[PDB]
Amino acid sequence: PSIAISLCGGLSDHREITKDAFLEQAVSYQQFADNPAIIDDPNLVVKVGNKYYNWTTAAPLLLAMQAFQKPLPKATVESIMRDKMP
Amino acid sequence: DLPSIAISLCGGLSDHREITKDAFLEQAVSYQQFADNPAIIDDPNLVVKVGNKYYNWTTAAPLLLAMQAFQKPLPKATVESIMRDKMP
Ligand SMILES: [Cl-]
Ligand SMILES: [Cl-]
Ligand SMILES: [Cl-]
Ligand SMILES: [Cl-]
Ligand SMILES: [Cl-]
Ligand SMILES: [Cl-]
Ligand SMILES: [Cl-]
Ligand SMILES: [Cl-]
Ligand SMILES: [Cl-]
Ligand SMILES: [Cl-]
Ligand SMILES: [Cl-]
Ligand SMILES: [Zn+2]
Ligand SMILES: [Zn+2]
Ligand SMILES: [Zn+2]
Ligand SMILES: [Zn+2]
Ligand SMILES: [Zn+2]
Ligand SMILES: [Zn+2]
Ligand SMILES: [Zn+2]
Ligand SMILES: [Zn+2]
Repeated sequence: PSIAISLCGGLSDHREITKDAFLEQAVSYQQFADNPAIIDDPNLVVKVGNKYYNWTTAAPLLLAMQAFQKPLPKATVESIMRDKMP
Repeated sequence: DLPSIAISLCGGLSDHREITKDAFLEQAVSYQQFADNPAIIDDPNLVVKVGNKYYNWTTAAPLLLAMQAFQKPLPKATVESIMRDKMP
């Protein structure tokens, strides 16, 4: 899946993330390299495919894809979102 | 192109013990183990191997995000600074 990060926010207010708002505050590589603490920003949104996650939800999804070269099961993702999404 | 990642619950980084190949692999986390317990990511004993080096989760997290989101690892000088801030 395509993956990107942005500081648009809106997840904790359960706001729908629009492509336009996401892109207006997308984080570039150099920007993240200059300030890696961005990973802890409350407004950080992670785009994974068509969905938008907070970092706490995206982290296991992402860790699994790189460590095992395949996504987690569908039932696992549902459980992570249930546990971790705002 | 991206470096390989493995995870283990061998621990030892925060006591500054040397991470041995045997200790890492004997307690390596498998796909089904992580799929059954994704909270392992918060386990205090989690060690993340990135290429040749061993990190705790707090250090590995930005490395992992940069690789996935930008499809390239962070610069080496950046990783060194993350280590100073986040390694135990
Ligand atoms: Cl912000
Ligand atoms: Cl379903
Ligand atoms: Cl279902
Ligand atoms: Cl979870
Ligand atoms: Cl949980
Ligand atoms: Cl240990
Ligand atoms: Cl534990
Ligand atoms: Cl445990
Ligand atoms: Cl443990
Ligand atoms: Cl120390
Ligand atoms: Cl210490
Ligand atoms: Zn902020
Ligand atoms: Zn389902
Ligand atoms: Zn959980
Ligand atoms: Zn100890
Ligand atoms: Zn444990
Ligand atoms: Zn250096
Ligand atoms: Zn820092
Ligand atoms: Zn220490």
